[PDB]
Amino acid sequence: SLYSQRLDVIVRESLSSLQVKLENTLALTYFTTLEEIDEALISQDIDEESKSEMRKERINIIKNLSNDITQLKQLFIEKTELLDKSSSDLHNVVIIEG
Amino acid sequence: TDKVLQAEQLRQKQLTEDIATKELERKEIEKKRDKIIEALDVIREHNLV
Amino acid sequence: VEAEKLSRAWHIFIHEITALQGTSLNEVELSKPLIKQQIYLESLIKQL
Amino acid sequence: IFTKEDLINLKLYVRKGLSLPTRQDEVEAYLGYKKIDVAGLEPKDIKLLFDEIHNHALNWNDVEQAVLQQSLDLDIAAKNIISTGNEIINLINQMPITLRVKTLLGDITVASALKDILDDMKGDINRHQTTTENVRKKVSDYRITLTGGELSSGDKVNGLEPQVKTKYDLMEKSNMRKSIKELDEKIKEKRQRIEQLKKDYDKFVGLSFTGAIGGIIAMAITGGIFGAKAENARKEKNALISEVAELESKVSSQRALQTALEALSLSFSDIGIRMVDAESALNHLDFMWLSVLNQITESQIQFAMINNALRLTSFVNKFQQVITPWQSVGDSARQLVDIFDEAIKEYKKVY
Amino acid sequence: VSSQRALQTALEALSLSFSDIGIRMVDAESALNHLDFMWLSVLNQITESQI
Repeated sequence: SLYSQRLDVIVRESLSSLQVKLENTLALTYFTTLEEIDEALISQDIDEESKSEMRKERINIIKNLSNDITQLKQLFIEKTELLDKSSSDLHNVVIIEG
Repeated sequence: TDKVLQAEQLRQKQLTEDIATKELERKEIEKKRDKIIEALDVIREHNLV
Repeated sequence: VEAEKLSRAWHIFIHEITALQGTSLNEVELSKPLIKQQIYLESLIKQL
Repeated sequence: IFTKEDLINLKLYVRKGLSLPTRQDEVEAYLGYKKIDVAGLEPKDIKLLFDEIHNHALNWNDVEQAVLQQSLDLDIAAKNIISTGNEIINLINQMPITLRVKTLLGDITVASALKDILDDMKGDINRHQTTTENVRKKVSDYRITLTGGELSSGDKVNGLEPQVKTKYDLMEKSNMRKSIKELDEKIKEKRQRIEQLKKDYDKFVGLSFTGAIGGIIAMAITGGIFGAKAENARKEKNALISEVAELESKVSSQRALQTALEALSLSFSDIGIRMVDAESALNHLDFMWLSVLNQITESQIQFAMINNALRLTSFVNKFQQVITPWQSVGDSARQLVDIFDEAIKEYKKVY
Repeated sequence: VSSQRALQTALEALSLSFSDIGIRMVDAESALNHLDFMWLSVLNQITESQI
């Protein structure tokens, strides 16, 4: 019962982090910034100051996207292994026989 | 509400069964007095004369 | 069984992120599993 | 999402909990008795139960007053953040490509002092996080106080609703209406035996008096033995009469006392239904509060990203990271203010 | 032995207690199974190094 209510807390916190990432990864418009840098590279420019820093800010937004993927990986694998800990509390603490 | 439903249905079912049982009991008591009324009638053979 | 249904979908999710790391090639391929998990979660919000 | 009829059921639970006996005589009049002879269902135990639930309502009136306080707090948070954030951080929608190819905005990071105002509002937002987490703590701990588990304060409470459910299971099964049946059967069996003893005793005194009135030694032996035995068996028999009459006065009276317990279990089943209603209420409510704290953290992670290296499209993206969660914050907040407002008229219409 | 009805009942509760103790001994048996297999794996990898 302790690990079950604890697991329900895990479920609610999982939904919380899921709403976090569905508003940050999915809902936020980093994709439009990527399109904006794509348009600015389509815009003709002195590539000394522009295209170098355009590429650096490409690296920055790709870094932000990788941070989003990192949040996905870290928190979801973490809570999934926490679910597995509760599963070994559940599926691997059983009484049947005597 | 459905648990209350079923609990009170079983409750009043037991109540109805018990009421019918008590009715059977009092009918049996009414059967018991037959011996008494017949005994005091067959004793009743003398009156004032 | 319920927890296996749950965490199995997270191994489905780790196989989704196994199919990640498309570095800088295109842009319009991204949020299709994201909206799939979005609508499945919104169903799961209603499944709560 | 969250509804106001949740709060309607909450106020139904408020009126239920404020309608509870607290003192021992109050419970005993509310029980209709003082003695049950049933472990786990003793009048002192039910009084302690009512102390738990009535003080739980005497918690929740104040805690729901704090919910109204944080209702005001989220209202003014919505107003101030929507105003200051949308105004100042939509004034800087202006960035043409001419500056956006050459300026490298992290260099000049007038508006720098205006960004300091935004960082002051950021710290105020962190304070709003603190207050909102405190109130979510209050709500969730109140839920665990109803439902069960470890409090965030660090107390593995059992939750009052399963305790009430357990005592309802007592008043369903350990109420022992079957034992009321079997004890009435005990009454009628003992009563049948002792009324057989009554008829036997009338025949006893008849035959003892015939054995008396015969002769001298007949009087002697029969009035010695059964002259005493008539009085002795009669007094013992009438003591048995009194005992079965007290069992009638106890457990054939606990027929009606059992019926009062059944009505009390009906009332408890009602209270538990409304606790389930409040449980769903706190479910939708606490999930809303979690969503609020979620979007706060969504803002704050990207607020930690803010530095003096805010370049052209880097600051365009950071600008977007700022403005993105607070739209949903304001949406949920205005809907929540509507939930707050529409329940207000419900009291005078109904209560 | 009509007193050993109740004494027999006490023996039955004692056998219940013994059945509980034996269940927890089976639990400790699986515990020592996984445990000693770990210890064997430890000594295994030590010998793997030492050869």
